[PDB]
Amino acid sequence: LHKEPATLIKAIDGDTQKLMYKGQPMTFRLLLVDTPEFNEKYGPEASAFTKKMAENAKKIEVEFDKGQRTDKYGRGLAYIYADGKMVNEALVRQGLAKVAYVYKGNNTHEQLLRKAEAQAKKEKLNIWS
Ligand SMILES: Cc1cn([C@H]2C[C@H](OP(=O)(O)O)[C@@H](COP(=O)(O)O)O2)c(=O)[nH]c1=O
Ligand SMILES: [Ca+2]
Repeated sequence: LHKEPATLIKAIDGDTQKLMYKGQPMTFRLLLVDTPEFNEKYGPEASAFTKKMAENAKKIEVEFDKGQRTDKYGRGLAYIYADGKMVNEALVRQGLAKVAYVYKGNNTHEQLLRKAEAQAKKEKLNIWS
């Protein structure tokens, strides 16, 4: 997989954000994770965590997997990096997302993320508290 450049247009919630990619505005949905909706427990905390990570970053990058690059809603499906650190992994490591939506063909980072989930659950963080 390869990282490609993007810039933040605006935060949306824990697992979606509006980025500019190849010069066009797109909503991205983070691969392999599911944050709570803003109206659910830890939804606000997730939204804040992703908003902070993306807004503080000097460099945002998007990395597509081997499979579908857009979902049925027209959202881009990617791993997103904020100064080289993966947002998807970070959310999971903090107990603010669960590994979820693991579809064959787009699951390159599955075991990285499951290792993070195990550590979050071991620490009883957030969702696992
Ligand atoms: C993460 C992800 C979600 N989806 C679709 C599946 C779910 O469909 P349904 O809308 O029919 O439930 C929805 C969940 O996204 P959200 O968690 O953002 O709601 O997004 C994909 O198709 N591919 C993906 O990789
Ligand atoms: Ca969600």
